[PDB]
Amino acid sequence: HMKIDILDKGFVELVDVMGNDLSAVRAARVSFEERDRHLIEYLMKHGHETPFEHIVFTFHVKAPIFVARQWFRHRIASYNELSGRYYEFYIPSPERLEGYKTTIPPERVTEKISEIVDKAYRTYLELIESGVPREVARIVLPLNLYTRFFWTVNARSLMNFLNLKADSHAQWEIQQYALAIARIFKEKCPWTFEAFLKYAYKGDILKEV
Amino acid sequence: MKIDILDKGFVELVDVMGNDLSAVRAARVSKDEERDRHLIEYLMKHGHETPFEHIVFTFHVKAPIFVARQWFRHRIASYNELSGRYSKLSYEFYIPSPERLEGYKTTIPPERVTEKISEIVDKAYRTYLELIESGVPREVARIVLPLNLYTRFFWTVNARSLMNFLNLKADSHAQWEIQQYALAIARIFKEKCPWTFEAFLKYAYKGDILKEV
Amino acid sequence: HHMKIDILDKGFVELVDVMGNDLSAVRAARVSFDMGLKDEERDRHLIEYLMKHGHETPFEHIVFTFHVKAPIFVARQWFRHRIASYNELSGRYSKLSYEFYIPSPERLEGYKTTIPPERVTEKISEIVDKAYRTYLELIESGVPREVARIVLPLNLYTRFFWTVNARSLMNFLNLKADSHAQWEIQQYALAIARIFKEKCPWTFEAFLKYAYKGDILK
Amino acid sequence: HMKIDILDKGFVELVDVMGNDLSAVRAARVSFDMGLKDEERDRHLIEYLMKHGHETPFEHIVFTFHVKAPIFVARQWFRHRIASYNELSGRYSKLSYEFYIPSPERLEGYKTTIPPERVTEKISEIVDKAYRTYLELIESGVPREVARIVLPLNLYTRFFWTVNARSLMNFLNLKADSHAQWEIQQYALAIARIFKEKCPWTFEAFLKYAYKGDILKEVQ
Ligand SMILES: Cc1cc2c(cc1C)N(C[C@H](O)[C@H](O)[C@H](O)COP(=O)(O)OP(=O)(O)OC[C@H]1O[C@@H](n3cnc4c(N)ncnc43)[C@H](O)[C@@H]1O)c1[nH]c(=O)[nH]c(=O)c1N2
Ligand SMILES: Cc1cc2c(cc1C)N(C[C@H](O)[C@H](O)[C@H](O)COP(=O)(O)OP(=O)(O)OC[C@H]1O[C@@H](n3cnc4c(N)ncnc43)[C@H](O)[C@@H]1O)c1[nH]c(=O)[nH]c(=O)c1N2
Ligand SMILES: Cc1cc2c(cc1C)N(C[C@H](O)[C@H](O)[C@H](O)COP(=O)(O)OP(=O)(O)OC[C@H]1O[C@@H](n3cnc4c(N)ncnc43)[C@H](O)[C@@H]1O)c1[nH]c(=O)[nH]c(=O)c1N2
Ligand SMILES: Cc1cc2c(cc1C)N(C[C@H](O)[C@H](O)[C@H](O)COP(=O)(O)OP(=O)(O)OC[C@H]1O[C@@H](n3cnc4c(N)ncnc43)[C@H](O)[C@@H]1O)c1[nH]c(=O)[nH]c(=O)c1N2
Ligand SMILES: O=c1ccn([C@H]2C[C@H](O)[C@@H](COP(=O)(O)O)O2)c(=O)[nH]1
Ligand SMILES: O=c1ccn([C@H]2C[C@H](O)[C@@H](COP(=O)(O)O)O2)c(=O)[nH]1
Ligand SMILES: O=c1ccn([C@H]2C[C@H](O)[C@@H](COP(=O)(O)O)O2)c(=O)[nH]1
Ligand SMILES: O=c1ccn([C@H]2C[C@H](O)[C@@H](COP(=O)(O)O)O2)c(=O)[nH]1
Repeated sequence: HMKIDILDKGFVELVDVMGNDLSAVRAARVSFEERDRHLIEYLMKHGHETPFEHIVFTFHVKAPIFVARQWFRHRIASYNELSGRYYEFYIPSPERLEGYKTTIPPERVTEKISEIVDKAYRTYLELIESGVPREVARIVLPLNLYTRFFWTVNARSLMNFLNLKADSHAQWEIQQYALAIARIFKEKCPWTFEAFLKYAYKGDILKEV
Repeated sequence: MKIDILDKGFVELVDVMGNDLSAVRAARVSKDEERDRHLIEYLMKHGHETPFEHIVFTFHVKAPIFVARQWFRHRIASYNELSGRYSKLSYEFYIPSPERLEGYKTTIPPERVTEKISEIVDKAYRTYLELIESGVPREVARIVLPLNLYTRFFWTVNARSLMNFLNLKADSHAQWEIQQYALAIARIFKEKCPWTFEAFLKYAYKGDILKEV
Repeated sequence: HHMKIDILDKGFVELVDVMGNDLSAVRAARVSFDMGLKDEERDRHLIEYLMKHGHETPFEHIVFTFHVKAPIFVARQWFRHRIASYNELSGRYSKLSYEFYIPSPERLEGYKTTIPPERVTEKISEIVDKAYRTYLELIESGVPREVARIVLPLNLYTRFFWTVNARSLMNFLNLKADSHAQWEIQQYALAIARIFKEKCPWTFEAFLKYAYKGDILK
Repeated sequence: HMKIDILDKGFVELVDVMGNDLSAVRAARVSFDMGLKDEERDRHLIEYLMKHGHETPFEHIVFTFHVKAPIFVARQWFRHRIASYNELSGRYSKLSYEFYIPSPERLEGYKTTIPPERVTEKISEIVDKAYRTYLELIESGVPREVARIVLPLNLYTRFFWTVNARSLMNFLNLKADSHAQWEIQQYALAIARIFKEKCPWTFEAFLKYAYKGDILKEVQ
């Protein structure tokens, strides 16, 4: 029952979850509450990370392909994505360029991106209408095309994701997705998430937001 | 759901995320029973196995170390095991019963084999306890303990990699001892994912024993 | 070790390094029985034996590094193979060259199309040209590259290194060297198989005969 | 082949290796649409990658080792899943009379109410007994896979290990560390020594910036 909107048309939604902070506690003890919290912080502070592999999430994510390509680099997880063989685009708002000294107003940049999207999309449609197969015609669509996928990932792998994506060195667009993931993660695994931030999280932005 | 295995072993279900429909939701990126089972068979038939990765199990398993070592070779999974260095170890060992060996032509009664194995276990254990009480640390004293010592672990595994495990272990070329664990894993799996299990047996299962049970 | 195969108009697969060979698998399998290498007949026989019974772990000790140039829509299909290592050209950090996969008119064989295949090719070029010049002007106005590149189409060429062991490479071939896979990636898979054949003749023959699931490699 | 003896009958032996320090430089440079530069430039990128946590470029360096080690050691080792293993089988082979017998020096450091050499002989006695029983079981037609269960955890096994440099570093972090059992520390020292020999720059940079363990910053 948890969806977060990201960018102009994207989202992250929680599809399912196995376990909670106690799943990592059982695993670390190999047995089927102030003590439990303490073991959580204890595991986290000593980098005993494998217990956290026994908490698992499945997300449904709508994201632009350029964001998805960074995301899918995370190999310790499962993905199923929408197929372009078998249509909406991320248009940055003007604010995206604030802090940059551009020769053309931020609003004009937005418009040019939006113009290319429009032109590429119409080329695609015309190709399809010509009888060009989809797998060929879609190649003209830009990297800001929205795709969707299911992402299944354990809490350990998700921490690693947060380390590298919830960080000002990461592209701002994916950091937004990472913040949504962290928020869901915090909801479901408050003890682990709190210990993670305190002892093991390597990025900067979840300390600031 | 807990199943006894061998003399002191068990496979116990701790948790599961999803069911056959999780694999359907994922293949479609989004319930109609006949259509959804059909998709299941279609995925399994054409080897499109990633959707089954979105079903996941956690088990708690108690097994002898010679069995755990065969098990732990399956890398696409998560493990937490008892140590070893940090616990005093229980007097628990797999001693095969005479039925394990009847069938084999042996020059001594099957029962005397049981007795011989028991005797050595008992001696190893005594040595261990002696070294323990003498101050030798556990991590050193336990090296005298035989491979039939029972250990316990938590095993977290998705339905795709579990199917791989069943391919390899639910099979008469695998050691009899681990076959028995696989039969219990197959039962829990069938109970939680009947459609995936049936489609697996029908289309992708490479072993021999699961279609006998 | 070095090989290079050109693919599509401007792509390639280049072999950068390799560890091991058919005998690497033979040795690793042999340790099971407390044995090492034997002789050519027996060792070749063993490779086939391993392949027939699906004993795939010994082939993990054969390892390749490729340097691949490919359009993003192909790279995206390729990078779904998780049991492997990648490093790729960055659109955030580098300024991208004008290189796009333009399909030739023949790519449309057996399709009845409304406009001549040549027009499709030229329509694809036009949109590409337009998207690219927009990217350049965004870059020139001080737009960061990571934003500017979002207007670039899926047929932009990217480059990457791919390190992959023989087992995982066989898994790749089963799925990509197959007529249900998109033609463009089938072409890269053919190049991959060709290099694999060259460096591991026995494994490769054995794979084709006993295990390979696709159709295009026959 | 680089082969280093460990414990009383143990060894770690380099079988093969793909790539070198410059393999990581090449992989990293592709991000900036670049290749190799020169000596002092490329060594500095190695340091830079390690200092900032860019680990993936080190995946393109790969090693194969042949390791002989006690089963209690292999069991800890094999927990490292991002690697490839093939091991001697007690199902398919008649096992050799080779067991790890700790030297008396393994025990000083600890107060014991029996002398360390007594500990050493108590271990041998149990090994001898178990091994003789094993042979007797085999001799009676007890199949190997069953007979071997009486053999103690200190039995030597052998395996091939193929592992990339990033995952080798993870291994050094965990096993070349005083918290790991002394026996496996010793293997991890040999591993480190071969690593260092093949990839001197990656290795120095790893010690300087990324290595979490304690012992490799003191054992040469
Ligand atoms: C013709 C055609 C058409 C499509 C697709 C492929 C092909 C060939 N795919 C891709 C497919 O779903 C899959 O993502 C890739 O083929 C990757 O294959 P593996 O997972 O086998 O390789 P990968 O290298 O990921 O795995 C290699 C082997 O490791 C194992 N493995 C690795 N990680 C694992 C894990 N976490 N759990 C369990 N086992 C694991 C598996 O046993 C696998 O055989 C797809 N995808 C999609 O999302 N949507 C689509 O519409 C399509 N369409
Ligand atoms: C001193 C000491 C003491 C102990 C243990 C280790 C050490 C060093 N361990 C072992 C520990 O729990 C762990 O299993 C091993 O260190 C394997 O380590 P990695 O998973 O980091 O390596 P591995 O090669 O398995 O993985 C390496 C890297 O890949 C990632 N990764 C790989 N597979 C993954 C997956 N499926 N999910 C998420 N991320 C994944 C991780 O990010 C990790 O950094 C243990 N174990 C135990 O069970 N009981 C015990 O009592 C002890 N005691
Ligand atoms: C800010 C920023 C900037 C960039 C990049 C990331 C970030 C955050 N990256 C991506 C990076 O190189 C990498 O692909 C992803 O971060 C995935 O990281 P992991 O391998 O940690 O996750 P993944 O989920 O793949 O693995 C998690 C853990 O498992 C282990 N592991 C898994 N598989 C392994 C294997 N085969 N070998 C060894 N260890 C393994 C690692 O120990 C890791 O800690 C990149 N990439 C790029 O190619 N070019 C670029 O220019 C950039 N730029
Ligand atoms: C009857 C019998 C007899 C034996 C053995 C097994 C069985 C069933 N084995 C074990 C066998 O070699 C192997 O270790 C296990 O079957 C684990 O198999 P997977 O690699 O499929 O599981 P795992 O979970 O390791 O892999 C799951 C899937 O992921 C893929 N994958 C994961 N990691 C990969 C990687 N790094 N590279 C490429 N692909 C990867 C594979 O495609 C695989 O299907 C063995 N072993 C041995 O050493 N000596 C022996 O003598 C024997 N004897
Ligand atoms: O042969 C294929 C075809 C698609 N995929 C993957 C790549 C993407 O993550 C999705 C959708 O790819 P598409 O090319 O749009 O059909 O599936 C693949 O891995 N291999
Ligand atoms: O049937 C087998 C035999 C061996 N293995 C693996 C487990 C160990 O790492 C080695 C040796 O196991 P063994 O039970 O000794 O045959 O190979 C296995 O997974 N399955
Ligand atoms: O120091 C250690 C101790 C245990 N492990 C792993 C190996 C086994 O699965 C368990 C228990 O090992 P033990 O040596 O019994 O403490 O944890 C490890 O990787 N490193
Ligand atoms: O910040 C980044 C940059 C690149 N990557 C990965 C994702 C792609 O495979 C390549 C190219 O990414 P790019 O967004 O073009 O910089 O590197 C990433 O994961 N995170």
